[PDB]
Amino acid sequence: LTGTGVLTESNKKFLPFQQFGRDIADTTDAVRDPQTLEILDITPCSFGGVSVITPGTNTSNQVAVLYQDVNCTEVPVAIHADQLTPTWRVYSTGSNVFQTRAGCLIGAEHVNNSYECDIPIGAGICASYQTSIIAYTMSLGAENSVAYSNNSIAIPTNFTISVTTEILPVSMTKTSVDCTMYICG
Amino acid sequence: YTMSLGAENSVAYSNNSIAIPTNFTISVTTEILPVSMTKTSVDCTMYICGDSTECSNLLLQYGSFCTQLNRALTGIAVEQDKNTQEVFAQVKQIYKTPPIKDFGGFNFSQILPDPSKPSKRSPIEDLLFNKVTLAQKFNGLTVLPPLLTDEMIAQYTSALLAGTITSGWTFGAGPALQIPFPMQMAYRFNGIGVTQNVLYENQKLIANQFNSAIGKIQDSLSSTP
Amino acid sequence: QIDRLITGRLQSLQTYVTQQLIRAAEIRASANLAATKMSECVLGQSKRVDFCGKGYHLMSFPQSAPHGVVFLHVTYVPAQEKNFTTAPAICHDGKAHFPREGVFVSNGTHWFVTQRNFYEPQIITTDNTFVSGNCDVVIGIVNNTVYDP
Amino acid sequence: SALGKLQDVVNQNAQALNTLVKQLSSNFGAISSVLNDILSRLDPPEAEVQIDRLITGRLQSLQTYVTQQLIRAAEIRASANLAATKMSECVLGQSKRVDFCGKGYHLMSFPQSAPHGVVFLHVTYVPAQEKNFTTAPAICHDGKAHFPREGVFVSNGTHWFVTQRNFYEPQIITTDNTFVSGNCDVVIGIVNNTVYDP
Ligand SMILES: *[C@@H]1O[C@H](CO)[C@@H](O[C@@H]2O[C@H](CO)[C@@H](O[C@@H]3O[C@H](CO)[C@@H](O)[C@H](O)[C@@H]3O)[C@H](O)[C@H]2NC(C)=O)[C@H](O)[C@H]1NC(C)=O
Ligand SMILES: *[C@@H]1O[C@H](CO)[C@@H](O[C@@H]2O[C@H](CO)[C@@H](O)[C@H](O)[C@H]2NC(C)=O)[C@H](O)[C@H]1NC(C)=O
Ligand SMILES: *[C@@H]1O[C@H](CO)[C@@H](O[C@@H]2O[C@H](CO)[C@@H](O)[C@H](O)[C@H]2NC(C)=O)[C@H](O)[C@H]1NC(C)=O
Ligand SMILES: *[C@@H]1O[C@H](CO)[C@@H](O[C@@H]2O[C@H](CO)[C@@H](O)[C@H](O)[C@H]2NC(C)=O)[C@H](O)[C@H]1NC(C)=O
Ligand SMILES: *[C@@H]1O[C@H](CO)[C@@H](O[C@@H]2O[C@H](CO)[C@@H](O)[C@H](O)[C@H]2NC(C)=O)[C@H](O)[C@H]1NC(C)=O
Ligand SMILES: *[C@@H]1O[C@H](CO)[C@@H](O[C@@H]2O[C@H](CO)[C@@H](O)[C@H](O)[C@H]2NC(C)=O)[C@H](O)[C@H]1NC(C)=O
Ligand SMILES: *[C@@H]1O[C@H](CO)[C@@H](O[C@@H]2O[C@H](CO)[C@@H](O)[C@H](O)[C@H]2NC(C)=O)[C@H](O)[C@H]1NC(C)=O
Ligand SMILES: *[C@@H]1O[C@H](CO)[C@@H](O[C@@H]2O[C@H](CO)[C@@H](O)[C@H](O)[C@H]2NC(C)=O)[C@H](O)[C@H]1NC(C)=O
Ligand SMILES: *[C@@H]1O[C@H](CO)[C@@H](O)[C@H](O)[C@H]1NC(C)=O
Ligand SMILES: *[C@@H]1O[C@H](CO)[C@@H](O)[C@H](O)[C@H]1NC(C)=O
Ligand SMILES: *[C@@H]1O[C@H](CO)[C@@H](O)[C@H](O)[C@H]1NC(C)=O
Ligand SMILES: *[C@@H]1O[C@H](CO)[C@@H](O)[C@H](O)[C@H]1NC(C)=O
Ligand SMILES: *[C@@H]1O[C@H](CO)[C@@H](O)[C@H](O)[C@H]1NC(C)=O
Ligand SMILES: *[C@@H]1O[C@H](CO)[C@@H](O)[C@H](O)[C@H]1NC(C)=O
Ligand SMILES: *[C@@H]1O[C@H](CO)[C@@H](O)[C@H](O)[C@H]1NC(C)=O
Repeated sequence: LTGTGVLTESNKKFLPFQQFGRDIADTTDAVRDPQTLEILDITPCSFGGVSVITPGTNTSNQVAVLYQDVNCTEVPVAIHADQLTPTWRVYSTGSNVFQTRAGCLIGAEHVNNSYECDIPIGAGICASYQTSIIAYTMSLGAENSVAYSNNSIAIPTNFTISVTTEILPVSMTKTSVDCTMYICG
Repeated sequence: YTMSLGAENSVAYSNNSIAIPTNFTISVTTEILPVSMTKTSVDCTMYICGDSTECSNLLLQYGSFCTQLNRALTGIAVEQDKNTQEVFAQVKQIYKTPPIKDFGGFNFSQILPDPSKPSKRSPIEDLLFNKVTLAQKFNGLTVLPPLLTDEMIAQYTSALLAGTITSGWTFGAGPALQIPFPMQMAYRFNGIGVTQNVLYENQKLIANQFNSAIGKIQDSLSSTP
Repeated sequence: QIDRLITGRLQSLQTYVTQQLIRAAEIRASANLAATKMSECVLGQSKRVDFCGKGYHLMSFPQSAPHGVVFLHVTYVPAQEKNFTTAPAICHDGKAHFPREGVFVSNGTHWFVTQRNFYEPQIITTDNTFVSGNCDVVIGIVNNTVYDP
Repeated sequence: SALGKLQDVVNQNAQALNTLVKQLSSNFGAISSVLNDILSRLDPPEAEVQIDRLITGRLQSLQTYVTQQLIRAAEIRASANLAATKMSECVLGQSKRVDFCGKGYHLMSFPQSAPHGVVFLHVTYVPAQEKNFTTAPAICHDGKAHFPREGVFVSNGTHWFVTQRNFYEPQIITTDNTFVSGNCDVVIGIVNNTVYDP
């Protein structure tokens, strides 16, 4: 049997006559080496998507890069960084390297402060532009504590009148397609 | 057997007789609604062929099926965050409840957040998280994490609960204005056609009923599977 | 053989994606309903019958769950009913009297005015009653005295 | 980005049509995308195989397009039903459903038309400039308990008044903005004052 992956030490325990092992959905995930009688676990090689965080072209020209669900160490080997241009290579390593629940973030600096969410990254983490790209934990709003008491009430002495818009779509264009002319022509 | 629709009864209709209640009960009822599902993504190319360049080269001559499949999946993945943010993010601010919890006899311990335990979830919310139960994956399958963590959602529900306990319906229309709780309940009685004095003159009884009703829900949910 | 494999795998992907779209539409409908309930039953007191709870709605509280929400609806249910004799209007001095808000009831011998959702009888006066017309049009009018304070 | 909701529908429909048209340029396994070249450069009884390959590819593309269109039309129909309900219920009347017609207490609404949709302008009353007072649930006088008809009892430190609940406008406590029920023993929180008889 043939495949590609990462072989590691195992903790499970075959019976003296099995060779390999499957799981639900019938994917092989363990194996026994014919010359040592040792069980090895199989793990897929890392793969994922890459996304770009930008503050808008008209505002700035900087970017940050997110490699989703990857340990934030093998990014320069994940992408063939030594093959890319010297301008890609500055986004495969550097001083600003951050590990989030959503992946590996390159090009933005972590901050202990908290603001309103601007660009969603995930798992509570957002990013924005403050002149430099920053990444932070979003805040749900300003705190407040009403002065509750058992014989105290608050009553308004003035009012305002406000106007608010709301937009709803009701229809789309009526389109027709004659199959025979589309297929044969 | 043959289905039975229910019990019989005939109302004692007459042209000059009426029936009027002389007592009341206060009941608490649960309702459960789903709002989102897991954000799942599948990579068309890796699922079809899989690290095989011959198969991929063959696949190229089918056009743009994989691109639009991925687009559909992404479009339905962002809508889940939209759903959650529409249901829960309805408050401007984060209200807190006063440290001294004296609300005229009513007791909201089972629904308010427990400061002792680390998760900061209410006693009922913890039963509901325990009640519901279920490293890369092969073939280009991924699952994305939601934008709001469970802690943030609990923080929203806590804010809504404190706002309604402390201000009545005022916080949903403008600035939050404080009102004593026994008095807010009288305006809610007044809002269903029952005069105020009926609450004030039966306040300790009413409070008891309320408390008991809440105490029952934890069991109903836990025991019934 | 490669192409024969490709067609089948592509078809399976198509089926999966279509059914996911259907399910997502249904979940969106459910989430819209939940948002409407949060607006109208938690942030206010609702008047539309049976929308949230069974009975007359007083208030409601939210709680969060793994992938959804739970509403606790607090509501008022009438109980311990008794039955009385009633009349639409009362005649006095050749004038017909109607109750300002409530209903006329009789405990066999006397007549009182009560609110319609909780039994609390009172003395029929000129302060919980208004006058309209004479004593000849209404069907079922009865005779009694309307005390003047 | 104000009209993004209206613009996305147009963008999605146009993109779907472009994808459908672009799919007319794929082999799907045959020699060429053009029927004429398959016909001239080949023999009748064996050109049918390539023709069938093209037929299946194009038919499948059409199927996916139509299915997407049905799924999207369902959503547009739901949105149009909601818009019709809002027109009937916020414009032709005054609504009590909170947050249905704007944010605050609804007064009225006005419609405007947009290329494939509708815009509502909701007019709303928002309370403002709150002040805090001391309050009580009932007033004791002559050994009897008095409750307000349509307001609340407030105190500016020294004197007691009756006011409506949404706008500060104090008034003298009288026996015609007040009703009596029971004696001074059962209500907890009652206070002592005088109820002027007019
Ligand atoms: C309730 O709120 C309204 C505002 O929404 C108050 O009206 C505002 O009153 C102030 C002072 O009375 C006005 O400011 C001054 O107006 C004079 C006259 O033009 C001007 O010379 C000053 O430079 C200054 O702007 C303000 O214009 C006015 N607002 C409006 C829209 O007319 C109102 O007084 C409040 N009521 C109570 C009882 O507090
Ligand atoms: C396969 O052959 C090798 C050749 O000797 C075996 O290797 C030795 O195995 C013993 C245990 O049986 C160890 O103590 C030695 O240290 C091993 N030496 C070397 C050089 O490998 C091996 O055990 C054999 N395996 C099987 C399954 O027969
Ligand atoms: C209305 O119903 C309540 C019960 O819901 C009655 O209160 C009960 O009264 C009995 C006898 O006095 C006690 O044994 C119970 O403990 C009471 N229940 C509670 C919860 O306190 C009440 O008396 C009824 N009112 C009228 C006028 O009949
Ligand atoms: C509100 O209700 C809760 C639930 O009954 C009360 O908590 C109980 O308090 C008693 C007395 O301290 C304890 O013996 C119980 O073990 C508590 N139960 C739980 C589940 O914690 C609470 O005391 C009530 N609040 C007030 C102010 O009386
Ligand atoms: C109906 O209500 C009337 C009024 O409350 C009752 O009449 C009272 O009965 C008690 C019984 O001792 C007397 O002390 C009161 O003096 C009566 N009131 C008046 C105005 O005379 C009557 O008992 C009730 N029941 C019936 C069947 O009539
Ligand atoms: C209610 O009271 C009126 C007035 O007291 C009664 O009307 C009288 O009816 C008798 C019998 O028909 C006539 O002889 C009188 O002339 C009527 N009075 C007047 C002023 O016209 C009426 O009958 C009473 N209703 C009942 C049911 O007893
Ligand atoms: C609270 O309201 C009372 C009643 O209006 C105020 O008392 C009035 O004060 C003014 C100015 O001092 C006098 O001209 C009036 O004669 C007072 N009214 C009466 C009935 O005597 C009082 O000033 C308000 N404020 C406080 C802090 O009590
Ligand atoms: C409200 O006014 C009543 C009537 O003056 C007060 O009742 C008196 O209270 C004193 C103090 O204990 C007693 O000595 C009198 O016998 C009571 N009189 C009556 C007729 O009951 C009452 O205390 C006042 N309330 C407050 C909070 O001071
Ligand atoms: C660029 O455009 C965006 C929105 O189009 C705007 O918010 C931003 O302020 C603009 N930046 C500059 C430098 O004008
Ligand atoms: C990430 O890689 C580093 C480098 O060895 C390792 O120490 C760490 O445990 C890894 N963490 C995760 C979450 O993969
Ligand atoms: C931010 O928080 C971390 C975590 O404790 C701390 O090490 C650091 O000093 C804080 N301040 C800055 C500027 O990073
Ligand atoms: C209504 O009240 C009368 C009083 O005489 C009684 O006889 C009758 O049974 C009652 N109707 C019922 C309980 O349905
Ligand atoms: C009710 O019906 C009786 C006959 O059973 C009749 O005598 C009486 O007038 C009716 N009452 C009314 C108000 O019509
Ligand atoms: C309003 O609140 C302040 C502090 O919260 C308090 O000192 C003041 O007495 C309150 N006003 C009244 C009328 O009680
Ligand atoms: C409010 O609480 C205080 C104790 O802080 C108490 O003395 C007073 O009687 C309470 N008022 C009411 C109306 O319950």
